[PDB]
Amino acid sequence: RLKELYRKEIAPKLKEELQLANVMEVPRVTKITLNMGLGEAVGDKKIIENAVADLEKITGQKPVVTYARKSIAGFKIREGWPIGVKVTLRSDRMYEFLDRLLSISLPRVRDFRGLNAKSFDGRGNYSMGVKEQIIFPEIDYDKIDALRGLDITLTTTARTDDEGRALLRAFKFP
Amino acid sequence: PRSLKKGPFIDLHLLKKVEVAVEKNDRKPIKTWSRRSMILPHMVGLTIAVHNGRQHVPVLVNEDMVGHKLGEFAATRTYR
Amino acid sequence: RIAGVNIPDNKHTVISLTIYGVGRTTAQSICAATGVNPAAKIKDLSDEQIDQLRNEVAKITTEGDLRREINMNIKRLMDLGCYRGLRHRRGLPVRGQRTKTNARTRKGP
Amino acid sequence: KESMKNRELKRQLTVAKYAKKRAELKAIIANPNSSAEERWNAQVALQKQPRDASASRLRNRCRLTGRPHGFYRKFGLSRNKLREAAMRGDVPGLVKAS
RNA sequence: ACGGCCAGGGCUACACACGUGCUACAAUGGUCGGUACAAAGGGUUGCCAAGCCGCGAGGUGGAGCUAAUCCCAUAAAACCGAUCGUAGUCCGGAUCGCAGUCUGCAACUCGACUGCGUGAAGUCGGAAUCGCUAGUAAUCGUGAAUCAGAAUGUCACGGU
Repeated sequence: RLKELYRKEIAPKLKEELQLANVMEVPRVTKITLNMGLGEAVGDKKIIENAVADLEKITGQKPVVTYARKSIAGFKIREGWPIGVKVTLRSDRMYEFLDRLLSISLPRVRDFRGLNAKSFDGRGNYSMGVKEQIIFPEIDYDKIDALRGLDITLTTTARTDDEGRALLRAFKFP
Repeated sequence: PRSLKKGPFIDLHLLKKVEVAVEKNDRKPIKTWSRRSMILPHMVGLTIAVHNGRQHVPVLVNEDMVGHKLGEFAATRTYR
Repeated sequence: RIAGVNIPDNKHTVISLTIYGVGRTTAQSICAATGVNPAAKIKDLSDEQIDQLRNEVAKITTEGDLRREINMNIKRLMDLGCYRGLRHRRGLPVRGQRTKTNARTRKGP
Repeated sequence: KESMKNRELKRQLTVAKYAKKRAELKAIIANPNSSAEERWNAQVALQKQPRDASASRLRNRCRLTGRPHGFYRKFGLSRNKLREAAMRGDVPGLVKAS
């Protein structure tokens, strides 16, 4: 949401929580890629776009089908030409982006501990799991065996480590 | 069979260095002279070693155990 | 959603529930006093008499929720050094069946 | 063997050594008339009171030979007797018929 | 001293051929509590009612305590058996029954109780050979201890 929860709550308090001077050193969240691991069995050229048929219905956006750099003869074979998929959703779709997992659908499958304690790599940590390509609204039981992956961390979009922890969260969900 | 027709376990002679040893601190292993001998469901977290004749095994006991024998810490046939 | 998984037709209504594993003699009174007729199919009658035959899916265990705890209790047996995971590390019968070799349908590949 | 055929044969007077406490402690357990406080009183019975009071370790054999297999309910003797008893006439009524 | 014995546990990495030797070939089609209906002996430390318990558990009960008695005492592959009329699947559950007042001083991550929500490999037997000339090639079950009842390829009668 970009509402009562966002506009009148996350904005004014965050200046003096950190004893900052002026307004817009509030961060913002912009981007993370799919990076669905296409490079296995990549010489197919028909079901890389199964991850177009995976990504379109549940996230509402057309992918870029991104070619890499190398002819990396050790990791794979470069004949399976495009190995990247990336989409940017909107600030006017940040409403349903905050409201699609960790609001309604945080159990991707399960976590036996969601402790936000065991990663102090000082880039704004959290602890939550979303990696299955099945856990998303508007999906049937089985019309595609669309088993893929989706890789979510986050880094800093600001100066230091402390800038993101109350900013990454909006509700009281671990 | 082996249901809960036998609810509790009130065994007197398998006991007199177990129930008395609550007030005493846990610094020594309670050695056992059987492959059968069990103890209370309210003392949970003691150490009992599998008794057969040559050497002892690591025995790790947590809070969630209700069912059957001591035959899992060391096996029945331990793959020699 | 309708019986969890998409369902092939041209077969029986009580056996549409009695779909591999918990049922008929417990649902002996369910399909007989709800009023839902066993004598015809899940579609060709009124499509309204399934609404309580669909609510049984998400009350106890589900096709998705049986996958939830299919790894928790098996994790309780593998790294605790025990014997239910000593013939799970090997792959034998565990509950004391025909023991060592030449067993029909318990070991597999 | 000599220290085997005279140490488990003495179970006639040691398994039923007590023989009066062994029946006063093993019938009302099969009765549900015991109270909820009284799960323990009937369990001071027979074990540390020295534990030759159960009978899970006795076996039936022959007398003059001592063979446990071939023993039946109609004899105190075994399978290597029946061919050599009723022809010398040691068994009554064993007659061939059809 | 294998004349001492309360014995301080370390005999199945699946990595195969197989002495192979009931069971089906998905269609007589996929899941029950019903039919003219088994039913006696050993039975003075035993066999253990109609069960009140039951969908299916017949521990307190107890008709039978020396059995032309009975406890497993209920039953037989029949009529036309249902919706729909010919399937490697709506016969399919191998580690995740947890857990339920019965031997009774000995069920702290493992047992009957099959309730069927699940996790499959059963498609004319061909390379060649177990082997069938008459009551035969051939698919209805055992009750009882030295006096305590899970003794399975050769089962008291296979009514063909």
